[PDB]
Amino acid sequence: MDKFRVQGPTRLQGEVTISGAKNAALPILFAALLAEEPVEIQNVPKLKDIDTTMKLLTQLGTKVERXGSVWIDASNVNNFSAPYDLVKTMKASIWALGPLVARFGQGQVSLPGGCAIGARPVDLHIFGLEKLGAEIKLEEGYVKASVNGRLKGAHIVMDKVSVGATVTIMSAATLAEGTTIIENAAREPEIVDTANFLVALGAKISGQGTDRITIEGVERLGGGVYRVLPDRIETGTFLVAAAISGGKIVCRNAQPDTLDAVLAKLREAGADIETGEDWISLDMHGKRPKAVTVRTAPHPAFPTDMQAQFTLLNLVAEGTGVITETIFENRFMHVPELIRMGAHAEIESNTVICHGVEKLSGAQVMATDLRASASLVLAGCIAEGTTVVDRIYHIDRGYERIEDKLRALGANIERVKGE
Repeated sequence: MDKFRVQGPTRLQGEVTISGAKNAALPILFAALLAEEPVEIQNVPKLKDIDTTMKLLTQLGTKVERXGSVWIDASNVNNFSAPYDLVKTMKASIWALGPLVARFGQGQVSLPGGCAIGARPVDLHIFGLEKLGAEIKLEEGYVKASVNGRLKGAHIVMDKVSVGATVTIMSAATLAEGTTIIENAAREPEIVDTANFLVALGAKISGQGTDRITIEGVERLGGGVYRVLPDRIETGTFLVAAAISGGKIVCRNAQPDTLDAVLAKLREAGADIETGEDWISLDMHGKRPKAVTVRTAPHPAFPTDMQAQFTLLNLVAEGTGVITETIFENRFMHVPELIRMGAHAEIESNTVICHGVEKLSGAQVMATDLRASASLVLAGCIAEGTTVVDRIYHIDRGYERIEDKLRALGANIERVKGE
């Protein structure tokens, strides 16, 4: 089982090129199921999920290939079924649903173990599709979707903000007859990205980024070239990497505007931040971060995906800072790990009271959450001694060559195979 053996402390500084957001690449990849013409999705990170999606797309009759881009030709999609073996490791698979039913009047996606599709009293995906006119069936380990003719625009009010379902409904509504208005729409930069992708295909979408998305269905989507937006969480991870190490870092291929809350938080922590059109610079001026108050909340508020990183920040910051989760109330597995590294924290309800210490200590740590895991690698970078982060395949899944990235930042990191 791969592990990251990090030797600290090392100042993390220099430059990093931010990869495209898997979180945007994914829905865009599925959205490409709508395209009748070739589509080139640029800036797609090389991550397992992308491969799994490619494999899934191909299974559907999609002609797929990749490098920095993923080339998609969904012109001939003929199979409307995402099979078990193809979706088993990837929840994102539900994304094949809306496009399939929207474009082909039918679609189905396997529901492997752990798959909570349809488990909610109101499954947003199902709900939105249903609102669009699709008949949703939960049968034979499958979520099945069918619509006689085309989907119909609908005024859809999402009972909860759902990135996943927002993508599904927005995507599907692009081919629906009429106007679809999604209320309480997820505001994630990834939603905006997917919508913009769609628009590039000829879809009519407005409001992306706001709580209200309005899609004017079109008969067909063509193709085009679309560049996946920068990974805001990777960016944030890198910014934090410098913030917690007295470093100066320039994030290339970044999109500052997806990170308002995070950058503001960083300034609070004492970071000297500058931003350009495609870059973010973070300079600690060799300074230890100042403890900050963090409260995760739906985008554009502080992202829970940055939560562990900021916990780490607080953990080596000056002063006591509180990390509060309003999204994943128990998303604190990194804490006991960090405590083994000398961090001082109390997990109280949905919060972590962080007592910043000057220096962490290497330890053998493991967090299954990718952010927590990356946070641990970061901690190892700044910790005294050797830190072994176990199960880093988690990181591998959500970060494109974080090892290479960190190394280029000055980290003493080594991928250790097995033991």
